[PDB]
Amino acid sequence: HFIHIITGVAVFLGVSFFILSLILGYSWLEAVIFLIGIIVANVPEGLLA
Amino acid sequence: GWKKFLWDSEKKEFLGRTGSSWFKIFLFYLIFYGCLAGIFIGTIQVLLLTLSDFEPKYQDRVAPPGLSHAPYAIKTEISFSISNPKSYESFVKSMHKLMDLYNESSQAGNSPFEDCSDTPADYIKRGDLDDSQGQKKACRFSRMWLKNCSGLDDTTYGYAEGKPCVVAKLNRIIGFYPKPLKNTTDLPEELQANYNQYVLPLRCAAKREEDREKIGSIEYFGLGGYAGFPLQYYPYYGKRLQKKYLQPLLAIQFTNLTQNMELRIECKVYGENIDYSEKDRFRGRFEVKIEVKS
Amino acid sequence: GWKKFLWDSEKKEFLGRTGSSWFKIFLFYLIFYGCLAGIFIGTIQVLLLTLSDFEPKYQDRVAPPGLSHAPYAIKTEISFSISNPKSYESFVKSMHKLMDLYNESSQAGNSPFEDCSDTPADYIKRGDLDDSQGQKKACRFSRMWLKNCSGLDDTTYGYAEGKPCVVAKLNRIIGFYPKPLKNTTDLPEELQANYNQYVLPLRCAAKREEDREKIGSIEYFGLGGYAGFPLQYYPYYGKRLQKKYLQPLLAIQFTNLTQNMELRIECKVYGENIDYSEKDRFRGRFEVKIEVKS
Amino acid sequence: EGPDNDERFTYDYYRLRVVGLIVAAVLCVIGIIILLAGKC
Amino acid sequence: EGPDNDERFTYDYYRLRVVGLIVAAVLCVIGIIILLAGKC
Amino acid sequence: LTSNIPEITPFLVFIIGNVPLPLGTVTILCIDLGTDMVPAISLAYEQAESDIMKRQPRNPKTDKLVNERLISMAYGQIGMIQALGGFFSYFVILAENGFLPMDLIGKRVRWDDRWISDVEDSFGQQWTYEQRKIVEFTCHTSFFISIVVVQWADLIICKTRRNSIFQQGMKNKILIFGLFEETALAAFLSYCPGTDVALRMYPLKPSWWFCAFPYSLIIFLYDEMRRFIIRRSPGGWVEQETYY
Amino acid sequence: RQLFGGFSILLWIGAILCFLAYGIQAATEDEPANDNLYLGVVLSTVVIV
Ligand SMILES: C=C(/C=C\C[C@@H](O)[C@@H](O)[C@H](O)C/C=C/C=C\[C@@H](O)C[C@@H]1O[C@H](C[C@@H](O)[C@H](O)C[C@H]2O[C@H]([C@H](O)[C@H](O)CC[C@H](O)/C=C/[C@H](C)[C@@H](O)C[C@]3(O)O[C@H](C[C@@H](O)CCCCCCC[C@@]45C[C@@H](C)C[C@@](C)(O4)[C@@H](C[C@@H](C)CCCCC[C@@H](O)[C@H](O)[C@H](O)[C@@H](O)[C@H](O)[C@H]4O[C@H](C[C@H](O)[C@H](O)/C(C)=C/[C@H](O)C[C@@H](C)[C@H](O)C(=O)N/C=C/C(=O)NCCCO)[C@H](O)[C@@H](O)[C@@H]4O)O5)[C@H](O)[C@@H](O)[C@H]3O)C[C@@H](O)[C@@H]2O)[C@@H](O)[C@H](O)[C@H]1O)CC[C@H](O)[C@@H](O)[C@H](O)[C@H](C)C[C@H]1O[C@H](/C=C\[C@@H](O)[C@H](O)C[C@@H]2C[C@@H]3C[C@H](O2)[C@@H](CC[C@H]2O[C@H](CN)C[C@H]2O)O3)[C@@H](O)[C@H](O)[C@H]1O
Ligand SMILES: CCCCCCCC/C=C\CCCCCCCC(=O)OC[C@H](COP(=O)(O)OCC[N+](C)(C)C)OC(=O)CCCCCCC/C=C\CCCCCCCC
Ligand SMILES: CCCCCCCC/C=C\CCCCCCCC(=O)OC[C@H](COP(=O)(O)OCC[N+](C)(C)C)OC(=O)CCCCCCC/C=C\CCCCCCCC
Ligand SMILES: CCCCCCCC/C=C\CCCCCCCC(=O)OC[C@H](COP(=O)(O)OCC[N+](C)(C)C)OC(=O)CCCCCCC/C=C\CCCCCCCC
Ligand SMILES: CCCCCCCC/C=C\CCCCCCCC(=O)OC[C@H](COP(=O)(O)OCC[N+](C)(C)C)OC(=O)CCCCCCC/C=C\CCCCCCCC
Ligand SMILES: CCCCCCCC/C=C\CCCCCCCC(=O)OC[C@H](COP(=O)(O)OCC[N+](C)(C)C)OC(=O)CCCCCCC/C=C\CCCCCCCC
Ligand SMILES: CCCCCCCC/C=C\CCCCCCCC(=O)OC[C@H](COP(=O)(O)OCC[N+](C)(C)C)OC(=O)CCCCCCC/C=C\CCCCCCCC
Ligand SMILES: CC(C)CCC[C@@H](C)[C@H]1CC[C@H]2[C@@H]3CC=C4C[C@@H](O)CC[C@]4(C)[C@H]3CC[C@]12C
Ligand SMILES: CC(C)CCC[C@@H](C)[C@H]1CC[C@H]2[C@@H]3CC=C4C[C@@H](O)CC[C@]4(C)[C@H]3CC[C@]12C
Ligand SMILES: CC(C)CCC[C@@H](C)[C@H]1CC[C@H]2[C@@H]3CC=C4C[C@@H](O)CC[C@]4(C)[C@H]3CC[C@]12C
Ligand SMILES: CC(C)CCC[C@@H](C)[C@H]1CC[C@H]2[C@@H]3CC=C4C[C@@H](O)CC[C@]4(C)[C@H]3CC[C@]12C
Ligand code: NA
Ligand code: NA
Repeated sequence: HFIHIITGVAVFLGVSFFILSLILGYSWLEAVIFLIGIIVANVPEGLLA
Repeated sequence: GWKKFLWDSEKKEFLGRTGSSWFKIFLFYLIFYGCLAGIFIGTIQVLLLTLSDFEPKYQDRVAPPGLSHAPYAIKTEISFSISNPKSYESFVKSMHKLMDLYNESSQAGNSPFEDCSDTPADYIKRGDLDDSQGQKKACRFSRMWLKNCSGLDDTTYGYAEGKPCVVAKLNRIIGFYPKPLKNTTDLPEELQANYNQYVLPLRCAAKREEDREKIGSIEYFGLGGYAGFPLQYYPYYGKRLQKKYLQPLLAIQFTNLTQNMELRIECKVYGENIDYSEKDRFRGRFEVKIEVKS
Repeated sequence: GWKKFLWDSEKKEFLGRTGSSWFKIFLFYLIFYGCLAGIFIGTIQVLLLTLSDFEPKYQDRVAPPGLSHAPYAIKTEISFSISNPKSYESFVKSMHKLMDLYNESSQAGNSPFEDCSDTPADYIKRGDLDDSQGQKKACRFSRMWLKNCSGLDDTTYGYAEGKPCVVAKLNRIIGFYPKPLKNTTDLPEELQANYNQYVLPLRCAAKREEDREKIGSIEYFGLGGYAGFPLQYYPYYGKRLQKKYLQPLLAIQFTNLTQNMELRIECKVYGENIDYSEKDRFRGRFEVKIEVKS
Repeated sequence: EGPDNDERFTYDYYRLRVVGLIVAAVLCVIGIIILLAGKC
Repeated sequence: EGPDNDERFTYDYYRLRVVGLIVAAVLCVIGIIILLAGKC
Repeated sequence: LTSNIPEITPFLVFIIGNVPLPLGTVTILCIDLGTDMVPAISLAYEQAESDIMKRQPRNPKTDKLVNERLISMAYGQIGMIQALGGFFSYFVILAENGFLPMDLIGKRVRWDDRWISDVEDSFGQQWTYEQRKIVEFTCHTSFFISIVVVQWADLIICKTRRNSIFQQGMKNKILIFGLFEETALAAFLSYCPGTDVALRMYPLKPSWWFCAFPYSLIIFLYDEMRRFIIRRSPGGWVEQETYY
Repeated sequence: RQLFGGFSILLWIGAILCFLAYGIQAATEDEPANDNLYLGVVLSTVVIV
């Protein structure tokens, strides 16, 4: 359950970091590279083990 | 010098500096002493936290308990004339101050005072040292129990005709259980008779072997007629958990006292967790100098 | 759920808590993040104090000095067509940006520029690293010294007819004294002729043995006509103590360059406190790929 | 905590004095060693 | 401070590495000793 | 969950504020594998506080493992502090090597360009490409160490949630093992002769190791008081808000 | 499921990409660098452990 919520929070922030990057002039590609990295860094790893 | 040091009008200086300087130094000292005050207050608050409200963290200094008395005698001497009434006033005012707290009017209603055995009994535990069951209940102690020294019949308490009383009291200690000596073959001479286990014995005597003869009849008044303190009034739970608590008292009448002569009377309590000290002359025992000069 | 979690009207809650709760939590976080910000700012101010304004505390990373160049070539390649003018524009714009700082109009008046020997000379010490004698004085460096690459005659600087120039420059280091190699029997082949002690030599060559033949006449332009840097422009006292300071420059014309072929040219400076690195290809030396395809 | 709660009124001052003396002796020794190192 | 002020551009990284390694080895040993004290 | 904040804040200031990258890929992998594996396992082995049986049972409906309070202590309060501690070691390394703080805002665009061998610092010196990359890497290593140093504190405060460590005691041997071993990993990787070429970590000078010390003591003292207030005032504001 | 699950998959990519970065280098540029080869050798060792 928890993991689910966090994932929701993470996906949101990813899209946001996307609009911020383009309002500041990054390359269309750099914004997706950032979305992928941020969502990977917000979801915790190991909890169930 | 005289004028230039007090006030010069070229550099605009008073006592030695100008305006902006006095303002900067005063402002600095105000801010500095404010940081100092705030830090001291914080380090003192953490200490007020650390401790508990129902129990002193260290109880090794007040142990075992002392033995105080009323009246309030300076240098442990009770000297008064049987004729001049303005001689024993300072004593009666004290005795009265002490007994004035055992008035029945104060001990009224069901709370927070409850009736206890009219005869000495055992300990009574009202729980732990918490706030769970609210204010605990303390046993009532009636004035009348003290027979001839109660201020109810002869307000003076005896000082009027050469027969004084001395209300002895045991120092209140939190969680202290009094333990009397057992009936085994080793026990002082005095204590053998009337060995009520539930009573802590108090017995007075003469400091010197000579004074024995000059001291008359020591008549002790107390709970149940015994010369001691009933174990049922223990233990003491502290002010916060037992407000309106009364400690037992023991009256001592020194009847048949020789006239015009200083008598040294030493009173002493007995018990297991009771120990005397050669330095503190009030730990467990006490000394009184009586001289009824008339 | 849907409604109760958003707004209920019995407990007066929004998103889960009531008003006084949101106010207490928000107030706590504001005060907390304020203490955090203040502490970080103080610990950073002590660091801004610790250091000196005229000298970096550590000078082991920028040593020895590098060797940069204009133009600004990406991947160290200078490729341009002699016909299409829109091919060498990115290069000329850079070359011009660099030379635009040596305009005589900027170096005007007595201050803070002073005239120095028209021929290479020795070091010049303008004192210690203090603020005692104010802003120091730096030697003037005229544009015209560079003969065929100055943008004053042929603005393009050569790229127009297959003869490019390369203005080399030594990285500015505070308190760095350049030390050239001595006349002893051990010295590279090239350096023997024109051993002006006061000049730091710069000499370009071909990376591979084959390319030698395909490279034509390397014509160096500099102070006094030598292929080096005059020692008189050292040492450098730093921006704070020597604003409006100009570093020497050396022009290199690669005349007679084979057409339609990539040529790897490696330039290298020589000296005692000069050392190269197999990892940093800009420490002391530099590489350029030139291909004048037409 | 029961009638026999005598521990609540006892303190091991003996061990405290022993440790305090060991420490005092050690600090003093360190002192002499530093003050005289070299005979000057 | 004169032409021969080369010291201002030198650092003894060798000694630093030696000391850092001695310390690392010591801390690691302390660790093993504590983790295994008793064979459990 | 606390180490998440220091690993993400660098990638944020880097993109927004345009400064040189404070934490990289190799260093981040070092943090996850070093301070989060063995210290975490040691916690399982912890003993019981002397309150375990002197406390009421739990209502599963009202009390959950992951509630809105855990994220309050980890992300919000403790995390932000480990982040500031690593940022100090970063600012210090650059200021000493010539790059000051005011001049750092915006140098990224120019910093990350292999071609500008002329990068000018505050004191006016001119830097090449690897000469400035070396200082940046000395910052990655310092950040790393500042993280292990702050972790020391986070781990100590994690042993108990209601009692102090002076009450609970340092009798856990595995947790100690973890403190000494991590410290060793950081000293080893920073000083070994060859990590430069392979992992990209550079030696740390001695005055730098101490930059994270003030932030490590503040975390410990804060949690200690945070607890004193709990023990004294049940059902208060602190227990409603920070007791996880 | 262990070495090839869901979070490790991304790391498996980092390793792939880096190796391709070294090949285009050694095949093209004379005297290349090696930060990519050791990056791959380090990443792979992490997924394995
Ligand atoms: C593995 C990963 C993947 C990759 C890894 C990667 O890194 C590496 O493996 C490398 O790959 C290695 C691989 C190597 C492979 C091979 C190599 O070996 C070999 C060598 O490679 C070399 C290359 C290499 O050297 C390279 O450099 C590598 C780097 O690559 C990336 C580069 O940057 C960049 O790509 C350079 C490449 C090039 O530039 C590409 C350009 C584009 C493709 C394209 O544009 C070019 C071109 O046009 O493409 C054409 C093809 C077209 O069909 C395509 C169609 C386009 C579609 C258009 C639609 C756009 C779009 C899309 C919509 C959705 C939205 C929308 C808004 O935009 C919408 C709007 C529409 C309407 C727009 C329409 C526009 C039209 C455009 C199109 O038409 C086309 O452009 C057009 O057709 C063109 O033809 C035409 O020319 C057009 O030109 C112009 C167009 C414009 O340009 C363009 O449009 C522009 C500008 C748009 C702008 O946005 C506009 C703005 C201004 C804006 O509008 C604006 O004004 N705003 C103004 C605002 C304003 O005023 N405000 C004022 C305010 C007033 O108040 C013109 O305008 C147009 O008109 C015109 O039409 O529609 C076509 O081909 C050509 O045309 C072509 O030219 C970057 C990297 O990838 C890589 O480094 C080669 O050079 C070499 O030759 C080769 O040998 C995952 C990543 C990791 O996960 C992540 O970590 C990641 O690594 C980090 C993020 C990295 C970052 O950090 C690094 C450092 C450390 C990191 O690693 C850390 O790790 C970070 C981490 C991350 C996280 C967080 C944290 O930190 C950590 C925490 C983790 C912890 O927590 C954990 C717990 N779980 C634990 C622990 O792990 O993890 C850094 O080092 C990184 O740098 C950094 O990034
Ligand atoms: C150049 C440097 C040279 C240094 C060489 C040092 C060599 C080592 C020598 C001594 C080391 C420590 C010795 C430990 C023994 C200490 C004796 C002790 O632990 O005694 C404790 C009892 C006290 O009674 P209590 O606690 O029950 O009382 C009741 C307490 N209440 C009132 C609070 C309830 O002792 C008693 O009863 C009986 C006491 C008998 C006499 C003890 C003598 C103590 C005085 C001096 C010796 C320490 C010298 C240290 C030198 C330092 C240099 C500045
Ligand atoms: C169970 C526990 C058992 C523990 C037992 C430990 C026994 C003691 C063993 C070692 C103690 C310390 C040994 C000291 C020698 C270290 C070697 C050294 O000082 O090398 C330094 C030089 C590096 O060159 P440079 O500084 O001039 O470069 C230029 C630097 N720049 C780029 C910044 C300008 O070395 C060189 O050149 C040549 C290097 C040759 C190879 C050196 C090997 C170093 C790698 C591992 C040995 C250390 C193991 C420690 C174990 C700790 C357990 C975690
Ligand atoms: C090279 C690196 C070195 C690192 C050094 C780190 C030093 C530590 C840093 C700060 C220490 C101060 C933190 C004080 C926080 C308050 C702690 C507190 O309030 O604890 C309360 C507890 C009382 O618990 P209780 O009665 O409920 O237990 C009942 C147990 N039952 C239930 C069995 C009866 O008290 C206790 O445990 C008694 C414990 C007393 C400990 C006092 C320590 C303070 C002394 C100096 C502090 C340093 C000051 C400035 C230093 C700058 C240094 C350069
Ligand atoms: C320059 C400034 C730096 C400031 C940086 C801040 C760093 C972090 C700040 C503070 C963290 C350290 C605090 C250490 C706390 C010591 C507390 C202590 O002493 O509480 C005494 C205990 C209690 O005893 P009890 O019998 O009454 O308990 C009865 C327990 N019941 C009731 C369950 C039976 O006694 C015991 O725990 C038994 C004895 C245990 C002795 C432990 C000694 C080791 C402590 C730390 C190890 C160092 C790790 C760092 C590694 C890096 C080194 C390079
Ligand atoms: C617990 C997990 C947490 C962390 C896990 C991290 C995972 C990483 C896994 C593997 C990383 C492997 C790194 C390989 C080490 C270097 C190998 C290498 O590629 O080196 C190349 C260099 C050559 O450089 P160059 O010629 O360009 O230098 C020119 C210098 N100029 C020009 C200034 C003079 O070689 C040299 O310098 C010679 C020096 C050789 C270095 C010897 C050190 C031995 C390395 C590892 C053994 C330690 C294991 C720990 C055992 C603990 C026992 C208790
Ligand atoms: C490099 C620096 C290293 C050292 C840094 C140290 C920083 C840590 C210092 C303090 C820790 C801050 C903890 C924050 C918690 C405060 C929260 C608070 O406000 O909680 C107040 C509670 C009230 O609870 P309640 O149930 O009545 O609320 C009923 C509420 N209703 C009515 C709404 C239901 O408690 C009360 O009011 C009474 C309790 C008040 C406790 C004050 C404790 C002050 C202790 C230390 C501060 C001094 C440090 C000095 C250092 C100088 C450094 C330069
Ligand atoms: C210059 C700086 C470091 C001084 C900071 C002083 C701090 C520690 C002082 C300033 C005002 C103080 C507070 C003033 C009033 C109260 C109310 C009391 O019922 C509990 C303590 C409490 C909450 C004090 C705690 C300590 C406190 C916050
Ligand atoms: C909660 C507590 C401990 C935070 C205290 C923060 C202190 C250290 C902060 C608060 C405001 C800060 C000051 C703000 C402005 C300036 C002016 C600048 O030109 C020098 C530093 C100086 C003088 C700062 C020094 C540090 C300072 C005094
Ligand atoms: C100033 C720095 C460098 C050293 C500080 C040393 C301090 C911490 C030392 C000096 C003297 C020491 C005390 C000496 C004697 C005793 C008595 C013993 O029964 C308990 C410890 C106690 C109370 C010591 C505690 C630590 C102590 C206070
Ligand atoms: C937390 C408490 C109990 C212990 C704190 C230990 C700290 C002070 C220790 C842990 C590791 C140590 C470092 C290990 C290695 C070196 C390299 C050497 O060339 C200078 C000293 C230096 C930089 C040490 C300084 C002290 C140090 C940082
Ligand atoms: Na992780
Ligand atoms: Na983590």
